[PDB]
Amino acid sequence: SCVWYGECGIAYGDKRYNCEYSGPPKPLPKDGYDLVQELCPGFFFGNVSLCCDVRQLQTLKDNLQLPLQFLSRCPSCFYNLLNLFCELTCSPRQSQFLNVTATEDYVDPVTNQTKTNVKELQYYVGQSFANAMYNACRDVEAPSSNDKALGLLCGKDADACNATNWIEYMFNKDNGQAPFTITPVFSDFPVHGMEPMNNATKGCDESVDEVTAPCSCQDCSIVCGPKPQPPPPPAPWTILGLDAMYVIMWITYMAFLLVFFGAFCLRRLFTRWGSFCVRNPGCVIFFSLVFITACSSGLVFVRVTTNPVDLWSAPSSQARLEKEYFDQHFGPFFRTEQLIIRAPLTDKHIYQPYPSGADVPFGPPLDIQILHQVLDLQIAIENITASYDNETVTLQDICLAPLSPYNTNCTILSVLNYFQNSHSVLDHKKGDDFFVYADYHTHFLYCVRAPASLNDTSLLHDPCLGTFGGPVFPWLVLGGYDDQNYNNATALVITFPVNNYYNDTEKLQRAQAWEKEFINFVKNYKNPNLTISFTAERSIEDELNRESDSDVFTVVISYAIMFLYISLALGHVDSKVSLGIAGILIVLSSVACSLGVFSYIGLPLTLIVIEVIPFLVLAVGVDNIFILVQAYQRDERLQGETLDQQLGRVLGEVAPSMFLSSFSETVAFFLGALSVMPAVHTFSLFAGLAVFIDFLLQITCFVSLLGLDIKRQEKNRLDESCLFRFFKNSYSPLLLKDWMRPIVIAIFVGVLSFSIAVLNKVDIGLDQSLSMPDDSYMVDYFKSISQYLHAGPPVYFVLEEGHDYTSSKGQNMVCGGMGCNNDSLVQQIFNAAQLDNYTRIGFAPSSWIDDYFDWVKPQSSCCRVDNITDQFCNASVVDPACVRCRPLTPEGKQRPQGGDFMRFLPMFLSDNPNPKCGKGGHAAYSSAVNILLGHGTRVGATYFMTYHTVLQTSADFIDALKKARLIASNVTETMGINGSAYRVFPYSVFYVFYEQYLTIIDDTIFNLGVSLGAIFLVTMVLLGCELWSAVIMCATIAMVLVNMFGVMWLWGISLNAVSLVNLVMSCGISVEFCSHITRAFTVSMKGSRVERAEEALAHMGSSVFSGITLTKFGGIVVLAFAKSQIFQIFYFRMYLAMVLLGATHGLIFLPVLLSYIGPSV
Ligand SMILES: CC[C@H](C)n1ncn(-c2ccc(N3CCN(c4ccc(OC[C@H]5CO[C@](Cn6cncn6)(c6ccc(Cl)cc6Cl)O5)cc4)CC3)c(Br)c2)c1=O
Ligand SMILES: *[C@@H]1O[C@H](CO)[C@@H](O[C@@H]2O[C@H](CO)[C@@H](O)[C@H](O[C@H]3O[C@H](CO)[C@@H](O)[C@H](O)[C@@H]3O)[C@H]2NC(C)=O)[C@H](O)[C@H]1NC(C)=O
Ligand SMILES: *[C@@H]1O[C@H](CO)[C@@H](O[C@@H]2O[C@H](CO)[C@@H](O)[C@H](O)[C@H]2NC(C)=O)[C@H](O)[C@H]1NC(C)=O
Ligand SMILES: *[C@@H]1O[C@H](CO)[C@@H](O)[C@H](O)[C@H]1NC(C)=O
Ligand SMILES: *[C@@H]1O[C@H](CO)[C@@H](O)[C@H](O)[C@H]1NC(C)=O
Ligand SMILES: *[C@@H]1O[C@H](CO)[C@@H](O)[C@H](O)[C@H]1NC(C)=O
Ligand SMILES: *[C@@H]1O[C@H](CO)[C@@H](O)[C@H](O)[C@H]1NC(C)=O
Ligand SMILES: *[C@@H]1O[C@H](CO)[C@@H](O)[C@H](O)[C@H]1NC(C)=O
Ligand SMILES: *[C@@H]1O[C@H](CO)[C@@H](O)[C@H](O)[C@H]1NC(C)=O
Ligand SMILES: *[C@@H]1O[C@H](CO)[C@@H](O)[C@H](O)[C@H]1NC(C)=O
Ligand SMILES: *[C@@H]1O[C@H](CO)[C@@H](O)[C@H](O)[C@H]1NC(C)=O
Repeated sequence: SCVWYGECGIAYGDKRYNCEYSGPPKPLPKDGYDLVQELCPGFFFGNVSLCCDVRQLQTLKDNLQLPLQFLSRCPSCFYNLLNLFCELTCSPRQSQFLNVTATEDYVDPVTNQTKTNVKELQYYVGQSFANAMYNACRDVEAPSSNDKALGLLCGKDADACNATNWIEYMFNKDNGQAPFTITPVFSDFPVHGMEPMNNATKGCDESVDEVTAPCSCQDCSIVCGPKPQPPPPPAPWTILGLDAMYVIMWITYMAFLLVFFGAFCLRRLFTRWGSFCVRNPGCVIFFSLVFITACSSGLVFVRVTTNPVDLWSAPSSQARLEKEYFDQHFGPFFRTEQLIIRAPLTDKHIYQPYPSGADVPFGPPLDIQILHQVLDLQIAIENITASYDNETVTLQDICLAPLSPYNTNCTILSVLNYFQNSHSVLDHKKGDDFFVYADYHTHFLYCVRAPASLNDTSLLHDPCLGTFGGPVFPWLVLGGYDDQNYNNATALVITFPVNNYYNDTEKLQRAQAWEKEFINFVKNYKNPNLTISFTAERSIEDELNRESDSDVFTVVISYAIMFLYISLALGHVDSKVSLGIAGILIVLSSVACSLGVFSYIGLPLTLIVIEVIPFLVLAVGVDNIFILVQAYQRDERLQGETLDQQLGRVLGEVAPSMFLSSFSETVAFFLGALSVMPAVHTFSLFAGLAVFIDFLLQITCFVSLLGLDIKRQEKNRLDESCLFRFFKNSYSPLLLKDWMRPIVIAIFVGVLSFSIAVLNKVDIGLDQSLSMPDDSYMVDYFKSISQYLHAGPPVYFVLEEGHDYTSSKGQNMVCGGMGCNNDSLVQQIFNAAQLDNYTRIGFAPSSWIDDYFDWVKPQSSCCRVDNITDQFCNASVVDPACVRCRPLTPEGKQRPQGGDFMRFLPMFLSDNPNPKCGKGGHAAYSSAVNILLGHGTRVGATYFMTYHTVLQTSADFIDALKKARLIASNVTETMGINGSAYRVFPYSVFYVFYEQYLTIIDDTIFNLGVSLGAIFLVTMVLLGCELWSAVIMCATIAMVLVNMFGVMWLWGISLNAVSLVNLVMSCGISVEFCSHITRAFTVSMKGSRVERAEEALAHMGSSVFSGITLTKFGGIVVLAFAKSQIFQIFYFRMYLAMVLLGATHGLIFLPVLLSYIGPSV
């Protein structure tokens, strides 16, 4: 039996009384079921006769509105007090825990029948129920603050208000919700024929249903595990120099015993060529120019060069295989247009809130006297137009709108997009001139805790959601905050996203035409308030083509010195001048011809090779000239033979040595063109063919016109073993004495023992910020970005077509929370989020599959399907005769299983954010999931957008890649797929530019090793016999490039593809200093090997040393007027540490080994 019923007259305003009626319960109306099912679901079962009507519940839901405004966070905490009020409104047990003390009469103006108001009663309640409620609801965090939600509802300090006094305060009429006081009796036992309410409860740790998730420990920190820390650092410093400083000690012992050991076919085939070349040098010169000019006229047909940024991965590589999934499926990745704002002039600020005292410091840049000027600049940038094809272009035609056909507010991720980018909304001062209750400070403080919630709970009714319909995040907007709270902000971030659409080409430069005006405006700007830095994602590329056009003058003068040196260095007033200039025209045309061939073939000429190859072909091609003509000058003419037979003899002498040096490295490059890195793949083709066609040109063109020079010097008019043989005959023998031969082997094995030591500390990855001019705005940006932001580039985890999404497991593989499996996708993203320094992934996954379930949840009151045609009624329409989507049934409260799931899905995808509902799907998930029509319906690819931490250096990017791929493959195998039909590969903007660095250490051990293996093989073909003649070459070519790895560390040079092409250069140029001494050693008619080497030194070695000084003096001219930094950091020190380290181990070290293990016939 119940105590009262109905609604008696007014106490004051809207607050009414109840009417006394101590009889049987009343069968509820049919239309009242929709309220009682939502409010008191623990009563609607079996018989429906309770002691309430619809009007009590109608006013009662209005009475407890503010508890729903505060206690919407944890549903279980609200559920406990909801159980209390249900029992107070219409329990059938009201005769058991209620005793009415005061009763008043009442007169009705309408019906005139004398009724009875309910004045005052006693509520017998369980004490343990209050304790359970308090223990479950003590730690509920209030919105826009770090205090308790009870504090606003206790009417006092939150820490001192107990369960008991708070329930008294809730029952009190002073607060302004309850009509009159309800006197409680806090007991746990039957006292004098009463049965107090001890109805069952559930604490905030425990859920009431499956769909109701356990209240996450931001508001109930009773039972959640601590922030875990499984970074185990592995152990370095094991093999430092234990096998370096104690391996050379055996060298200083084996080489020390020698200190104590004292105690006792082709000439016939080149002479015959050289004969014909000298007999008729009229036609053979004509057959050179025609063949060149024919093969060097195809360049003008193509001459194409590739300068996008993505030229650093092969189009069949895995990176671009992943990237080219985004042309058909869900479009491109959007560019950014970042613009960082900060103010050093403005000082700190302190805010003091009104009702409670919890002062909060605001940083410099977010004060109103700055924010007006920030908004001025903000609105000024959207008033920027450019011209394409002589038509105007504005921002709205290029920037994306996440929901486009409804409205076309362009997207801006400014902080002022919390304030909807307006002036009048800023200064909503609520209150009198004396004090202010609510301002932009508290609104800003509320709008950072929940960026999706439209209607703010403050005095204001300002939407927090962005102007473009999408939630502006606190991640992408603020900078230099102390990692949790955003009130200490010191840098504003402005972002203008814009489309790409790769399959189109006519509307990309359309956008770049705007972006140049964007830069042109932001550069030409003056402001004493604040300092700015900016970045367009075209401007990462523009600075390369700006900076690269600043070292044309430095280097043409570098080649001029090499052009002048060839004149001076031939002879001993009748020196060889003209043929030096002719010899330049050979190599300068040879390299042009080699580019002209492959131009017609169709391979694009990169910016790497264009300056690297004219060093190579010159530095190799001229060393043919310096050896040949000096070998001619060191020969004397015989008694009975003319110049023809002389040149044939000396050609047959020298040329078979030279043929090896040409044909070895040439073939070494074309058998080192099998790597797939497209900077080194495109180099070796040119590097091989240029020197190939060069060597085929000196044998044709150069030697034929030497006779003309001898004819010219026979006439003794213009257009003797004296120069170095005096020097080398004095310099040579002191090396090969017993006095110095242990020293120069001990030092130059010591440097190998030094170079083998620090190979562990070989530096990997190019630094991004060491490729810019120092005076640029970009270097200022790369200083800023590493200093302020906490959320770098986004990453997408794309799951391909093939997965179910209908059956339970279909959900459970991608499911997240609400009583679900702990090995799912978004769960594993969420587990890796806290371990940001371990695995470089910043923050929450923010998926659609969980939000969709909240949208299709029966208590949403969001979606309404039409009664007759199944058309989607809008959430903000009057709703006259269209019905709920999911029938409000306990079996129906679960997530959908059949095709109704995918039947309801497109209506979610076509929903704008309405105030009565949540955000919907079409705001931020319109491009998220692909729909496919056929076999009913089907769903395509899904991606879960999350953000990486701030990344600054080369180590960070590759560290992010490895662990992103680890996470993907970890969940792939755990997900339990049949075959390799679909993966969960990650994607970002930069996973093409840093895939090659993942496998740089593998392919170089292939590439240089195979090139080195080519030097082993072809010399066996060229030298015929003598294995030990080729092994000693292979050893010295190995030992020079390990010292090249040594000098990488010694200066601090990275191991990028830009350095790898100039590293494989060493394999091609070091053989030049090795063959011309080895052939000279293997054929020499002396018995004893000691004096045999001096022949090889004095006859060939001097002319080799004469051919290093041009590149030696071509080095000094680079640094003497060095302008750029990228050219100075790789392409200076590599050449210097290649010439001065190759020539050292070539013509000083090697003869000493030839005096030790010198073979003979
Ligand atoms: C976040 C990732 C981000 C996207 N990212 N990461 C790495 N990179 C990147 C991309 C490309 C590059 N490159 C690599 C090669 N760079 C380079 C550096 C020096 C370098 O020598 C300077 C050369 C040359 O020609 C000239 C001038 N010229 C004249 N006509 C055409 N050009 C030149 C000079 C002498 C002679 Cl005889 C002939 C020439 Cl053609 O000056 C030539 C090229 C040029 C720049 C770099 Br470094 C980094 C990025 O963009
Ligand atoms: C970063 O933001 C936090 C937000 O809490 C700042 O902490 C607050 O610092 C200011 C200055 O002290 C105050 O608002 C407040 O400190 C006050 O707390 C005591 C409590 O009894 C009070 O008596 C004093 O008036 C004192 O000023 C801090 N707030 C809290 C909740 O602790 C923090 O200082 C900011 N960081 C920096 C570097 O400024
Ligand atoms: C985004 O679009 C909404 C409308 O869908 C804009 O709201 C109104 O815009 C008009 C100007 O078109 C202005 O009077 C106000 O800004 C809004 N009206 C009212 C009554 O307040 C909104 O301005 C758009 N956002 C931006 C940044 O332009
Ligand atoms: C900026 O807006 C003002 C007012 O609408 C207008 O006079 C001016 O022409 C605009 N600027 C440009 C570059 O179009
Ligand atoms: C360019 O556009 C302007 C105005 O839109 C017009 O007057 C002019 O004739 C155009 N010029 C050309 C070459 O199309
Ligand atoms: C926000 O909620 C309050 C609660 O009373 C209401 O007055 C106001 O109209 C709501 N705002 C909007 C924009 O509907
Ligand atoms: C910012 O500069 C403007 C220039 O008109 C000036 O009016 C304003 O006082 C400056 N701000 C501050 C905080 O001094
Ligand atoms: C997931 O939960 C089950 C049941 O509690 C447990 O056996 C399993 O170890 C959990 N998974 C992981 C990865 O710990
Ligand atoms: C992890 O990195 C963050 C940078 O966002 C830093 O604040 C924090 O100190 C790091 N964690 C540890 C344990 O050092
Ligand atoms: C809601 O639906 C009605 C149906 O006529 C439509 O007029 C209105 O534009 C819709 N609102 C939104 C925000 O899509
Ligand atoms: C919905 O349709 C059914 C049958 O088509 C009908 O009985 C019912 O009255 C309709 N509901 C409304 C609100 O018109």
